[PDB]
Amino acid sequence: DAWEIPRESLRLEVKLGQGEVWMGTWNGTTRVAIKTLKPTMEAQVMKKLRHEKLVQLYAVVSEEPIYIVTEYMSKGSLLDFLKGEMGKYLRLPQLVDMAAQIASGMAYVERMNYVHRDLRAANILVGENLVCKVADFFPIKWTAPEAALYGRFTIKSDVWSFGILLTELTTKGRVPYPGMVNREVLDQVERGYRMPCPPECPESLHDLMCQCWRKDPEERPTFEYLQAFLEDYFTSTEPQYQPGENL
Ligand SMILES: C=CC(=O)N1CC[C@H](n2nc(C#Cc3cc(OC)cc(OC)c3)c3c(N)ncnc32)C1
Repeated sequence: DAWEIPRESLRLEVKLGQGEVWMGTWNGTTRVAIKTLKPTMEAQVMKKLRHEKLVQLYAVVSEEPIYIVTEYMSKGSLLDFLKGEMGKYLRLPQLVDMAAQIASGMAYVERMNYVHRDLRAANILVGENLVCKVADFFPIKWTAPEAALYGRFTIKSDVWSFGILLTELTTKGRVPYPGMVNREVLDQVERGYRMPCPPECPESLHDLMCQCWRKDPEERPTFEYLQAFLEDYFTSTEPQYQPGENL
């Protein structure tokens, strides 16, 4: 109830998505993102979870029409950012740094004993200075098989999805498993298949993806390990990295 805000304190300026979400002004002073719920149905979670790489809730209005006020992320979704005009310029150091920020946020989710259940670039927001924050808004291609088949949604299954998100980073937003329909992916991931090394992407990084894609959930690394691994990627793992045409 301390999060409650008067309806007149919000100005909805630019519509962004559609269950809409707007760019707006709160107290005529603050740039904010406003998500609208149409008069379906909440975010007790967002009031507890506070972390540098979790996008923060600012205020709420509880009675229909409901409005969720969160901080503004100037670059939109990471999927849009990677696919858009900035993709051409991102190289591995940039992409690995974003992946470390996401792992960092997810490691906070790991410490809090929460699960995301839907980690992928579409649910990562990007801000100024390549800041990336994980955000909570049929994703078989991103879902760990034991979660997709039996509903075991662990932080372990989120790790599997981080592994897939690393593929989105290194292909600059391309859908994983190119040319495979949903049923084709389920069947082949159980037969042991996994995405190959993306072009120009070091084998050290692809190996990290494979640790994320281990069939045994308890064998995949923690987010604490992933965060640390990516934060020193270019000193401990690829000290010889030389820029390329795309990575
Ligand atoms: C479906 C819309 C969608 O995916 N996007 C991505 C960009 C845009 N969007 N969407 C934003 C959002 C949001 C959001 C709204 C929420 O209300 C529960 C909860 C939540 O968990 C983090 C995130 C957003 C933002 N905060 N700042 C800038 N742009 C934002 C619309």
